[PDB]
Amino acid sequence: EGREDPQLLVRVRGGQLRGIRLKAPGGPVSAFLGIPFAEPPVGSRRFMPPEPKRPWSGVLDATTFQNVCYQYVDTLYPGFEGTEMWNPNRELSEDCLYLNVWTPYPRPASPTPVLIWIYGGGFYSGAASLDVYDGRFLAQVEGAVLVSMNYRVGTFGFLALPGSREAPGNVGLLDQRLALQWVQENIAAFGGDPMSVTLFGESAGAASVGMHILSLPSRSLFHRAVLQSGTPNGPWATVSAGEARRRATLLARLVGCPNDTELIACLRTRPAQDLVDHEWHVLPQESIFRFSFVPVVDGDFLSDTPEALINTGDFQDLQVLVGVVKDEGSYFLVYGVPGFSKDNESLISRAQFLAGVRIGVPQASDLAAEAVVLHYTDWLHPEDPTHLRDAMSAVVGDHNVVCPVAQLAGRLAAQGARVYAYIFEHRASTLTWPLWMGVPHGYEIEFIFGLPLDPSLNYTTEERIFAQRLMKYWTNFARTGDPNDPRDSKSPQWPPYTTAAQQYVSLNLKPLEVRRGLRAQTCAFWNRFLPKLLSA
Amino acid sequence: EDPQLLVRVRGGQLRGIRLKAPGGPVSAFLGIPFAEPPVGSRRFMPPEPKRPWSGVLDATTFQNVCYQYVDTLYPGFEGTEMWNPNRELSEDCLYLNVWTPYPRPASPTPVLIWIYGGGFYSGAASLDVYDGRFLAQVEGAVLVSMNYRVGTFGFLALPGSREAPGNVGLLDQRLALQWVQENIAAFGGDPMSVTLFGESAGAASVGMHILSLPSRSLFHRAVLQSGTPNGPWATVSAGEARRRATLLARLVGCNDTELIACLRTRPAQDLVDHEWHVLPQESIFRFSFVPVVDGDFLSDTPEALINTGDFQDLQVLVGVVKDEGSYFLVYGVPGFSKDNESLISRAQFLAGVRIGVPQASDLAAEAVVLHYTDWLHPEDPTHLRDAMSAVVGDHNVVCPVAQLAGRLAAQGARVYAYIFEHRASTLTWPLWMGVPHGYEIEFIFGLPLDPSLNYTTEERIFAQRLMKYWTNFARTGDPNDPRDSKSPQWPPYTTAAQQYVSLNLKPLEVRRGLRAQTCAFWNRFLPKLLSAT
Ligand SMILES: *[C@@H]1O[C@H](CO)[C@@H](O)[C@H](O)[C@H]1NC(C)=O
Ligand SMILES: *[C@@H]1O[C@H](CO)[C@@H](O)[C@H](O)[C@H]1NC(C)=O
Repeated sequence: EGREDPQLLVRVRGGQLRGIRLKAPGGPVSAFLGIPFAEPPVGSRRFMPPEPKRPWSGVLDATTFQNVCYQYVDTLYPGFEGTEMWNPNRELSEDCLYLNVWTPYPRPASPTPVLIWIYGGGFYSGAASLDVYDGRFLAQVEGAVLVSMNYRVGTFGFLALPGSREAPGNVGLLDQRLALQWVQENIAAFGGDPMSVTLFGESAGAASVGMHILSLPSRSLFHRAVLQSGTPNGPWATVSAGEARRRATLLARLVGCPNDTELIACLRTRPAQDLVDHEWHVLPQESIFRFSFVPVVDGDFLSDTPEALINTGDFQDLQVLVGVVKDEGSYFLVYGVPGFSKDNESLISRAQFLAGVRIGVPQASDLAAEAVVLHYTDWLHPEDPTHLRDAMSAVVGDHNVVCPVAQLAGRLAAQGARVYAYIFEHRASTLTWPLWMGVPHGYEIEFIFGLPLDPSLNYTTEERIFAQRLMKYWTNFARTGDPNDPRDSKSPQWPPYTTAAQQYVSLNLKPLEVRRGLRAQTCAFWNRFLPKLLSA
Repeated sequence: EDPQLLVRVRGGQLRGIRLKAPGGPVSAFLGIPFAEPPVGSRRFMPPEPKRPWSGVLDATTFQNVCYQYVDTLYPGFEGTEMWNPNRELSEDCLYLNVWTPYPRPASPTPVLIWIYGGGFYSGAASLDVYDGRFLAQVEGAVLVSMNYRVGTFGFLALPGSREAPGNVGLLDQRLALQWVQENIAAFGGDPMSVTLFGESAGAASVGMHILSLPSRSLFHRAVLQSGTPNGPWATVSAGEARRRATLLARLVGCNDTELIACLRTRPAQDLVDHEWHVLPQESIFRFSFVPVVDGDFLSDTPEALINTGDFQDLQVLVGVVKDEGSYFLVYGVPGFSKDNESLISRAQFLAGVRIGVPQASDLAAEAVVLHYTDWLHPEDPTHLRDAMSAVVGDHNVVCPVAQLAGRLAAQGARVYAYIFEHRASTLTWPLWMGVPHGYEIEFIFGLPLDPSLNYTTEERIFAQRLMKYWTNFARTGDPNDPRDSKSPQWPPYTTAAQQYVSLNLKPLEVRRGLRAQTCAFWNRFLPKLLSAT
């Protein structure tokens, strides 16, 4: 060293780092990108729990995003911004366990609350390096220290032969936990406060955050949690040991690998792409919003089902922010339900609605399905194509996200957690998905990370103010366990969600509005009746 | 003597009586026999036509009420007593009543025929709320009402037997309708324009006549107030009728011929003493002896008949009151009383549902509770009380009515539908009951026009409007006035638009969908559920 920027040089447990000075609209920030936090999970380590990164020598360059974890790449709409913004933006590799850090420039004087982002992508995809996850705005405007980590996805992350030593399951979550430990040990070197760590994540990332809440070894590695449109409970976030063993065994067959040791050994000789090419082929039914390789109820990371754990856990010491977007279901319809397309209005028939329900509620017997159809039919207009379209969207959204969220918020509150709840209702003026899809899941993220503050992205002035509000809510919550601004009582307040009053707020361009009951009547159907109905 | 009061019918001559109506006199012919007394060995048997009589038969007075259970829950309370027999009880009760304007109509006048309710176990055509003088004087209508056998005397059935074939109470009704065809012209009535209207069990009877071919040549239009032939209480199967009858016989000390012989030796009150004891479950809004699917009067179940019937050239007026269910809760459901607010616990709500839906499995009862619970206020006493009322009224009346309305409309009938929402200022039931079942009748019969009954001026005006709808419907099959050119019009109920109107003090308001989401639950989902169990 000698001529370099002295303010970009930092040591962590494994060695010296060189970061980069990024420009944000309001000033510079410090970024440390591609920090390895584990031994590369390759070769004989595929499917294995991660091991801490062995110290390196010299100054590791941390100025560029590293490899993204090997994964399926979406090709439904080739060249379309709405899909490609989620696609991997670095080389695919099994050597992918790296994390990223953004901090104020210069680094903060006093220790600073830390935000840790966990991406979604259905546990089969995702990357911490995507543009929508750019931590530079939160770091500059709110002074936050922001960490995001890559974690293994798909088979590499979640293929399990439960009980085995060579593929114990949930290693993708163990990747996440290793990164949380990394933060505890090392974040102070960046000016971050290890005694104030908030997890936040969207979709499968949100479910992941929920896993960490429910798994005892993770509990001492964070203090607060934000869950955006996802939950550890619900029909897609976990599988039984039995089902995971079935899926892993089937996948092995599909790639030529017919004792768990011998089988896993043969899978470890397969090229990564061969696994990805067959991953989607092991699902039990024709479905949407179901993923082949996800966290497994192993009796270890997860001592029991998330449902049982949220129903009996003690959460007196927890502060949780949760919420949903207005149209959780619309996105998935074009990926599997006949009649739906992003290029037309997707007006479907009654027949297509019934068929859609069987695909969107794949575990339902004929009776349960009919119950769903009867509940969601508008009997004043049972054949109106526009209603059926919107009803299909509501079915998929309610079943997979809104009602699992409503359940989680309710159980957490009842058991001593401080819960704050929202529904996000603003549609980005820059959205490229059609208008009928409303506010699809994933499209609040860019507002929470403050992308509209970047002039070049052509958001509205109103959207830039809105984005600032949201960043202020999230970082206030990070700091205090309370999204409300202390030095501001004039603005309307965000009350805690309680079982008695079930209050939550609308997040849009208009000031905070307090509402009661998260789809209360409908979620009673999904969360109380349907389980009893499927028991017959 | 007054020649306006002297009439010759096929059986001989009658003397009626001139009655005072607020706006003028009417001719009343009360207590006209239309059958041989169904006594002794005629008990449980089909009625026979009345034999000719000599001289002038005095028809200036109401005849006896059919032998029936008499309610004693609230002794001396108007809200219950107003439904109790106001004449002596007798198995000798097959008489009918006729009101005409005074003088007798110059031209043949549409006839309205009232069939009372009473759960098929009670009722009488002589009740003050069924007084026909108002419709006769004001709308110039000819009004007929008959007594028909109720309880065991009218509906005890051993299916396939000669001496208790079932449904004889409905045959009583049919004989009266036949009598009207043969005789009503002598009163200035038009036999080619006969409208049946009835309430609750009466409405369900009207419905039966719609579904029974021999009845169809005896009327042209129908009004069904808060009752239907379909639904869970109006009919029993042949197997269940047989069961209840043999249980009753065992309870009073008795092959079919001998069984029914011994029953016929039993004093009337002995049968009534036990009739409420043959029900298969602890229930409310369920009745021991009701019409039976005999494969004769009813060739098949009402549902099967409404599903396949052809109903063109039929016009129907159907409706419900705002709170069909509130009445019955005080008769069975714990926690409910007319003497307090009846604010129930959640546990009491679950208990009430098993009573109010006695046929429901555990799963089905759970579905009902989950559907009617207000999950924003799941434990609020006021909500649970009002939900209990709703469960009972929806299950037994509102959703059966919606099903009938939809089936008739789909299969060619002209249907008009209403909900009645005005609560009488004179009502003596507590406020929480709202507008209970039965309390639209006084308005339709035009009782508020009687100054001494202390109704309000607005209620008088209202009564007049209802009398117009009903008689316009009798005249034409369409409740709308052909002369009035002022909106809003009462549109026909259809399966597509599902339009109905609200009957209250405000002008007609058109609404779409009769509790359509909730009735889909009852009419479409539950039967798949109780089936799979
Ligand atoms: C929309 O387009 C898709 C394929 O392009 C098609 O399957 C679907 O039927 C269309 N829907 C409508 C309402 O046109
Ligand atoms: C923003 O709008 C300008 C209009 O001149 C256009 O040139 C630019 O490409 C747009 N950028 C984005 C990211 O949409």
